[PDB]
Amino acid sequence: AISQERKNEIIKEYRVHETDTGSPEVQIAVLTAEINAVNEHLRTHKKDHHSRRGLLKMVGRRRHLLNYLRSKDIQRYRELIKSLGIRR
Amino acid sequence: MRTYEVMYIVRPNIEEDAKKALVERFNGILATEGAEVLEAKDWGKRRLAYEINDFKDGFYNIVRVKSDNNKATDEFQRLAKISDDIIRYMVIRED
Amino acid sequence: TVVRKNESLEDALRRFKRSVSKSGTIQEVRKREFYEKPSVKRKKKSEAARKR
Amino acid sequence: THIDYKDTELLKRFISERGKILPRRVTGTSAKYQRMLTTAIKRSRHMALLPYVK
Amino acid sequence: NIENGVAHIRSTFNNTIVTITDEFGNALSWSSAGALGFKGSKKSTPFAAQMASETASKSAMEHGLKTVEVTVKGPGPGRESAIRALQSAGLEVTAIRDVTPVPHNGCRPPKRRR
RNA sequence: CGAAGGCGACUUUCUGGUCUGUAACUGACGCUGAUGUGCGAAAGCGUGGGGAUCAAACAGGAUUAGAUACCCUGGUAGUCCACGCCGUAAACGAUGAGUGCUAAGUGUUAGGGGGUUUCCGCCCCUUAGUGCUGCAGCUAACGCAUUAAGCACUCCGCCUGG
Repeated sequence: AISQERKNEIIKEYRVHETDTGSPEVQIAVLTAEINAVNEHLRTHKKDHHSRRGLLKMVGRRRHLLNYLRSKDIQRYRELIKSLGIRR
Repeated sequence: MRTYEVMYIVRPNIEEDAKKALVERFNGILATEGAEVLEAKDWGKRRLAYEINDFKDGFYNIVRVKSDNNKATDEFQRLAKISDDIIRYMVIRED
Repeated sequence: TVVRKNESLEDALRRFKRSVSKSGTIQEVRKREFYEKPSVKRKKKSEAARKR
Repeated sequence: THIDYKDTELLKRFISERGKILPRRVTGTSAKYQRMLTTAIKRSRHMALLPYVK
Repeated sequence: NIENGVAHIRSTFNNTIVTITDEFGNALSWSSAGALGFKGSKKSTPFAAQMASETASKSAMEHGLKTVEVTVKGPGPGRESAIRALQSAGLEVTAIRDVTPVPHNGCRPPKRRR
């Protein structure tokens, strides 16, 4: 699916835009779960190996979209990086 | 998801009681926590195709699982060849 | 695995031949012994359904 | 799917005690039917229906 | 003690050698490719057992093998007429067991049949 | 399919990603290029194996009017896998990677829409490609081309004597 296990378990706090499919502001801080969760997506039988660069240019995707919001408005990414629990 | 479809045959140089001591597990214990041997998929006298167990006919009781969790297939992949009515297994993760 | 009787043995030229080749998985027999190169067979190794 | 061990009912024409598969054109199939023929039968065909070699 | 003997034939493309043995491993004797003047692996000729293996079999006279059952693990030209020394004195060639192994396959390789 | 070197036993994995049918959707959020990314095959490469196979050396043979060589078993290592790789191949696309076409065609893997459903097949649309040709263009010609050795918008690097 739209991975409602996480993609729409995190929307409970991160559905900041409706038709939240696609509005990149929705997928704000979903990068936090895939640290060791994708290591278990791989390590069972191993090599989702380039998923490292995958997740890390996904952090880059956050740089692509959350800064697109910062340009849409600074207070947006401030609310998402100052008052948010993933700070700075 | 480690869904293990375990090709197990019984050591068919056995009696129905020796089958019973190990296939009483493969209906209820293999129904533990989404393991779901879907029913008594332990058919009678089949034909041993490649000859194992030094017995010339096949009593093919086999454990069949279509799930995602698949709890209690390891509980006889560990009892695979130690058994007197299992021989082998199949190590298969199937999400 | 083969028992053929009722045949002459100067005529065993014809009796020793006909239980050899029949197998669709003649390769998936061979598995773990002696493994080779398709080099000149790369003319014919773009081939059906192996993994592509 | 990955047809299971007894799931060779309409396919034991393809299965064998001793090692005979029908490749793609042998059944006239495309790259999903031939693919189950060559991969999904194998859970029934290989593990305790084919002695590969010693 | 008659009707007991196998001509277990270790014949490749060359090396037409055959043990005139029991049905299982006890190995009476033979006219093999090291027996009728040859050595083996150029004896792609039956004269290991073209005529002079039933010389051995009837000098024995204990087999009485109506079933002599040449057991092969490869090809060979003189092997189809390595059984002519089971037809010479006439020990009733009855089986041709030309097979290579299919037990199963020990480990990160040792090795066995192709 | 991979960053490539390249990627091959299969039950399985992640099916990651290709992949086409849907694509459910905020508003330029990309190619090449400071960053940085990794390795690249072998010859050779830092441990047990390794002379088990193969194998240089040696033996030993000799063509016809010529070896120890084409010849190689014993065999020198080496070969080889459980701990370190080089930045080299005709890795050649001699042809760098973004937006899109160049009459187009072409049968086809995938995934689809389907009619007919067949007896899982005939017919139409289909694209990443798959090939085949083939319009324009291309250079001297080799020859390239709806998938360049063309055409109009991106970057890269190269060199205008060697």
